[PDB]
Amino acid sequence: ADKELKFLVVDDFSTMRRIVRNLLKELGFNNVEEAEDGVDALNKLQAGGYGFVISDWNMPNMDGLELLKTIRADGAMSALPVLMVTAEAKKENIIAAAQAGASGYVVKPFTPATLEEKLNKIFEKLGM
Ligand SMILES: [Mg+2]
Repeated sequence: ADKELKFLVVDDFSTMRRIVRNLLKELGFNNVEEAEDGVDALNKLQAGGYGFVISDWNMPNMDGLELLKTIRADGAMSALPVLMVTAEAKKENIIAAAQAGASGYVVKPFTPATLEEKLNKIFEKLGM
């Protein structure tokens, strides 16, 4: 994928945002911004230019599933890739995420190799 691809990393835990941003740096993606919940995320996305979202599942104000649904219903962002991150895999959340249009779902903490693999599989099915 274009290494200038602009990511938005969404998590209420500033520490995890830092970690994910650094994992992306380790993969050659330097163009990354952060958001602290689903509402903040939408405010940042409105500026345009974003090509990928990585979002935590449980957040106050607007959670990850609601963010995903809002993204998917939007004209401009309808096809914006969204990778959902969760502290623990729950079969019901996986289904809900998939049927709501999630591009993928990963359990944290994850290694750089795992993130790379998730992103690459998403890039490959979307032709990025
Ligand atoms: Mg959280």
